[PDB]
Amino acid sequence: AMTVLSGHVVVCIFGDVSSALIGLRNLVMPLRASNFHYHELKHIVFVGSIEYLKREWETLHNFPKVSILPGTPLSRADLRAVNINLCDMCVILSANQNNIDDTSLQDKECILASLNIKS
Amino acid sequence: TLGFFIASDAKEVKRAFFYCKACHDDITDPKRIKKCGCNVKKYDSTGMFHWCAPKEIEKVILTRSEAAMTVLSGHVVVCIFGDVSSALIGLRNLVMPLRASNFHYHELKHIVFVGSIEYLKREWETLHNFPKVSILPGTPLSRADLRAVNINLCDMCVILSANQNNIDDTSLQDKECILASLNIKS
Amino acid sequence: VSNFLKDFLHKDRDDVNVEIVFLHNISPNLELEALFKRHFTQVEFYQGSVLNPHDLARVKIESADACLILANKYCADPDAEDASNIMRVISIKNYHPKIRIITQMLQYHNKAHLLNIPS
Amino acid sequence: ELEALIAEENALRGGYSTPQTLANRDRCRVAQLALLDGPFADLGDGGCYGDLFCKALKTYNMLCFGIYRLRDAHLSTPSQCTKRYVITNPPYEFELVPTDLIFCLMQFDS
Repeated sequence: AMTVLSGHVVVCIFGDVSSALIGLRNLVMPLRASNFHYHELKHIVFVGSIEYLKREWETLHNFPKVSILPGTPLSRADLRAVNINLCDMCVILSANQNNIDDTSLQDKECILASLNIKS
Repeated sequence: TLGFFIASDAKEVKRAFFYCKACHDDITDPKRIKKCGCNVKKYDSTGMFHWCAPKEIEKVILTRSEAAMTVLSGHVVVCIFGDVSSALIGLRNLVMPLRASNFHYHELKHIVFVGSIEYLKREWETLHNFPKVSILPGTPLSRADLRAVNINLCDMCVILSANQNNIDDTSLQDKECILASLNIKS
Repeated sequence: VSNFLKDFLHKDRDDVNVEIVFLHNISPNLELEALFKRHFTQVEFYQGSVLNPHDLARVKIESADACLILANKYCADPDAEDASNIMRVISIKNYHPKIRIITQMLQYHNKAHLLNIPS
Repeated sequence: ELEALIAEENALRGGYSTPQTLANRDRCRVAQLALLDGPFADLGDGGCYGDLFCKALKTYNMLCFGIYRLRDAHLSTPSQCTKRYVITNPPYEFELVPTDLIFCLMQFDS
């Protein structure tokens, strides 16, 4: 809340300590592509469980402007902390696709997250 | 204005809508009524619940000797059959109506939770803003724990179970609670 | 069942005119079916639950000489098995308080629960 | 409004006392009252339920809506049982006994 974020990217992740890695580097490399100047780079804030993000971090620690808020995408306080009303993009991703058996119910978290942010 | 009534049949309720003082004051029989046209925070932000500053769970945990030293009378004893891996039951829904600010501070009933601390630590983050709540980390089935909290002097003992999903047979889901009841009565 | 029937229906046992009625919700397999067929003149089986008073009325528990409750000696939680058997005792005594009950208890500290039943 | 606040913060937030909140404190609460030594002690010895209802409502703005009655109260022989059962909304002519509890909604008094 103390730092001011504007024109940034907020990546909400529904991860877990025991869930399949999704390869977040494939999201961060195109956004650090050196076609952009350093002042044109967009700050990336990952909102999600730190148990999952520590497991991802060994491929993301060589990129300049990346921060972690260890919380939940479904909590409004965390979203207000990262100034989600000023971001350039909010990306909602889920990692627990293998756990859910019914196919149509695999999207319940992400959909709910979207409906939260819009309200 | 809508009004809520308790009555045996819905036919008598319409008399509340068809009543008029002109031609029904003299009528004694209700069945004869007709439709004739004649500095310190003590409450929460909304001020409807008792509130206290957040406290760590270490300051509310009592040992058996510590519970025996303090005198509890007219309190509520909540026995819980919880576990470290079991569904949360939402104990705040039990504590908010008992801290409803209709009551004065001296009229509030002390609440003592008897059960596993591994389960109760997972509930405590929604219960730590209420004034008089304590934990005895033991078992509802042990008589020593029940004697430590003076169960013969409480206003109410509430027996709850949380392991309903684990048991497959439906009728055997109540074996703990029932046994607990039969223990306390003996 | 094999051990109990081997001792109960012994050939050297004096002539006793006592039939055996088994009550169990799980249907017997081929071996139990063969064993019940070998003693078809003394042993009957019925599918039902002790906790259901209709099934207790079916086996005529109000005129039975005794009820014998066997325990699962090979279970993950002995306390759960003991509590289930104690609840069976409670059900039978609630239906008919005067019937004689012989039950098997796995752990020693659990049989004190039987003293909490006034019947 | 409290639902929305709890949804936003996922917690209960304290606050300072203001006249509006203290006015919001005034409600009615569920209670049971005994007839052994209360102001209705004389009326509870064989009186009717309707007189109790009218007197409580007129004097203390108290709404009686049921009787918690000792189970062995209609028996001639004495009993040691302390169990009570619920009688919801008894008629005007219902007879009271001194060993009765009254369900009521009581106002807040500072």
